[PDB]
Parts: sequence; C-alpha cells; structure tokens
Amino acid sequence: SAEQFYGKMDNQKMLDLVRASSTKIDFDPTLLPTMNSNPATYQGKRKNLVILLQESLGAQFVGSLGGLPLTPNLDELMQEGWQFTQMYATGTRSVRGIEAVTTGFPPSPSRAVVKLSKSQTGFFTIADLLKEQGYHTQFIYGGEANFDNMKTFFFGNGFDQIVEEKNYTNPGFVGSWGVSDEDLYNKADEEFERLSKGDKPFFSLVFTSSNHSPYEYPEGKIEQYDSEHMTRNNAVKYSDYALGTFFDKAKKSSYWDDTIFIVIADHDARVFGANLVPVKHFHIPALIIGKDIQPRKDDRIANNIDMPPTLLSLIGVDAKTPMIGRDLTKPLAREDERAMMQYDKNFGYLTRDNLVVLSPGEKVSTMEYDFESQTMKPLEVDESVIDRAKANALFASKAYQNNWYSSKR
Ligand SMILES: [Cl-]
Repeated sequence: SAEQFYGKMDNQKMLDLVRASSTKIDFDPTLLPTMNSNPATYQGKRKNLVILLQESLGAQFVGSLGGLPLTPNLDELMQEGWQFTQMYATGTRSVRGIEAVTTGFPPSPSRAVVKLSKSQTGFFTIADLLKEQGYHTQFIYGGEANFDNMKTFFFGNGFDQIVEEKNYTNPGFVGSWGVSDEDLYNKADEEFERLSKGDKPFFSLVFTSSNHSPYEYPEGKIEQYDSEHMTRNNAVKYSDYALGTFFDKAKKSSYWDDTIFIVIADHDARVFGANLVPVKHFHIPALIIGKDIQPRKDDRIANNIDMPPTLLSLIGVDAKTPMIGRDLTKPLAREDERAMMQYDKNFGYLTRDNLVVLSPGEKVSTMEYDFESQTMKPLEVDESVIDRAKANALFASKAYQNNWYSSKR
C-alpha cells in the first residue's frame, strides 16, 4: 500500500491533482474516476497495431541515444520515424513494462498488475478495448507464456490468441529463455502476413527474450562488440540484428501499408543498490514507425504509459478509457512534460524544471535534473510540486484497491 510509504492524502485532493496533471479532457467520474474521452487524431480506416517490446533495451545500449554502438539497425530506423529522445519506463521489471504498454496503468510500490490477484480479470487493457472494437488480439513470445504470469493476465484481459514456444515448428536457435529473437521475428512476420489476409484489424504484442543471462544467441550474425560470445552487449547487438531482419521483411510485406509499429523497451537493464531514483536507468528508446508516420525527433519528456493513448490515436480508435497517459499526437505544453518512475520502494516524478523523489518513512527529496550530464543537484520547490508528485505516486495503489481501472464501458 502506497499510503504506508509516502503518507496519506484525501481521495478528492489526490484525484484532482492526478486529473489536472494528466492533461486529459472530457472526464466522466460516474463510471470510473479518471474515465475520459479522447478522439483519435488519425481518422481513416483503422490501422493494425504492432508493439515490439524490447527486453531490457535501455538507452545505454542505443547508439542513436548516445550510448554504446550496439543498435545500428535501430539507429537507422530511428531516422525513418517518430523517435522519442526523452522516453522513460515507469518501472524496472518486465511485467511493469507490459503493464505500461497494455494498460497504461501507472506504477506502485507493489508488483505490476500482471501479477496482482484483482487485476487477473476485467482490468482495463487496450487488448480488450480493441477486441470489443472488432480486433483480433494476440501476444507473440519466444519462451513459455506462463512465465511472470503473462498468459493468465493476457487471457483474462482481452487477448484472443497466444503464440508461444510450443507453436514454433523449426527455429534456427533455441536458448534457456526460448527461441532466438530472429525466430520470434520470423514468426511475427508470418502471423502478420497471415492476419492481413483476414478481414480483421489486429493488435499484436511481440516480446523479445534473447537478452537474458546467460545470453545464448546464434554465432556469425554480428561483428560482436565483446570478445566473449555470451555477453549482454552482444545479446543486445544480436537483438538489434534480429529486429533489422524483421523490418527488412516488414517493409516488403502485405501488412506494411496498414500498420503502426512501436519499438519500445520494457525497462533498462536492472541496476542494484542505487540511491533514490536513478533516472538514467529508466531512460529507454521508443520509436513509432509506419507508412504515413513522418520522421520526427520528439524531445518531450514522456512515459511508456503515454504510448497506449498515443497509439490508439494513431490507429484511428476513439478512446473512452480511464488512462491518464497522454495522447502525444496532440500538443503538450512544456510545463506538462513529465516522467513517473518507480525504483522498488522509491517513486520519482521528473519534469523539465524539477525532480521529486518519494521514499519510505515519508521522506521527500527535491532536485534539479541535468539532462545532458544525467546528474542531479538539490533544489527547493513549491508545495504544489511535491503534492503533484505525491498525488501521482499514490494513484495506482488506490485505483487498484478501489477497482478504478476496470474494463467496464
Ligand atoms: Cl517494476
């Protein structure tokens, strides 16, 4: 319970600050307290939606984002689309990255809702929204889908089909975590060219697996970055090569005209025993790419929970949902740029002007964040800056307790 760590706040005061700081409009709190209507920016025939979730792909491993020269295929694709240079994960764990891009639900000191008992059925997801709207919905994974409780959460919440390890006929390579990312990506391309023959728009979540210790992946596929074959750096570089092979196929495919793709990490590679909130380690790549998506370098501070409202808007789906994440196809004032991030028991609220970190024992730290340096210094802020952070720190914990985030509509 977030109340126990950060202090109490009246539901009214809290909700008001959450709704106001969200920038969402047309709220209807009779059904659910943050239910809001957002019409899609795109208004043509509904597009397919492909989410290519990148296991542990932190910005530190991305060349185009200043880090190690580990992602030449992605770097190139970055120039070809809507690149987010100030994107932050809300968490450090895979299930929280799945939480963020399938539900848009903000973080708590607890586990992501993929693993919580109340969220196993009838929780809000874009999966069941799109399903209710006539979409086929699927999850493509290389390993065992029961892992991290994913299959159960996905099946209970709007996913139709689950494609997992048992469904791969002849993979080029199999490791401890399942088939390599190239096999995953061949399977994706197979499923998409399949679904595109059908009548339905589809929504697909595809989640990489190669980038896990002990780092098994095929030989002779990249000029390795490290001398040892099985390293994190090389697994990332393998995954990059594997993504490039997906897009080479994707661009000459029958679904290309009709689809929006997002390349986004679930979180950065974990760091341990960090103090407060290590901002740099929530920093992640995000790329939206597709026909009619124009190249753009977007420096607006955002979270991965802003992606589902953004993507629905891009694919032509009007969204009456309780999501408080931003539709970034629409203007966002500089003072509204923000990132929430949860590092275990610590919650951080990053804006262009300040960074507020809340820790157990109701301790409050206030800082100015140097974006170039990726370092922070002490800084005094208005009570309104602390209250906005606290209000957002508490929301998911309270919404979960009170069932404020259901799929009822
Ligand atoms: Cl997390």
